[PDB]
Amino acid sequence: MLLDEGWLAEARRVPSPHYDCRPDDENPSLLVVHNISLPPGEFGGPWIDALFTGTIDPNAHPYFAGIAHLRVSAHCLIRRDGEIVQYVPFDKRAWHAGVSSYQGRERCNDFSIGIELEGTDTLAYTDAQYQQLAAVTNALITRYPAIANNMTGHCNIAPERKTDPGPSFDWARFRALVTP
Ligand SMILES: [Zn+2]
Repeated sequence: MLLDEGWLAEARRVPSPHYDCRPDDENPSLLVVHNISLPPGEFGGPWIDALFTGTIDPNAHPYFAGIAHLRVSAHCLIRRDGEIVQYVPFDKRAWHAGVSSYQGRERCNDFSIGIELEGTDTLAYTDAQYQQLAAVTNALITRYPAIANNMTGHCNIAPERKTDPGPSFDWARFRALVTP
């Protein structure tokens, strides 16, 4: 599917304040796969959208207090039913990696795009999510050729800090649907 001025043509647009420029206005070359669930283990709620736009209610759930002090964001979320939500245009810097490193290069926010799958490290992701993530990645690949050769997990760039997307993420099934 197509890209429209840095946005997904087939995604809900949820413009977050949480973003800034990529240095040198560099084109992103890496894809970083994440997972997220709020509160942990639960799906469907409004909390992901809120955390990413800086408006989560610290008090809504015991878990949220901690993350309110956070200022994070991703480019896209793909929900359990496959719904795609976008928060940042791809040309811009979302705040999804944190302290990280790929192939010698730190600060992966700089040169990566970050896509989250609603889910956990130990729960299976859905058929919709596999199809949708593939769609999106094929899109990016058309735009940024280099991403074909650079696709990783948050756990792979922040080892012993992050575990997402976990053993649950079937890299076999995912590559298969990519660069068709
Ligand atoms: Zn992550």
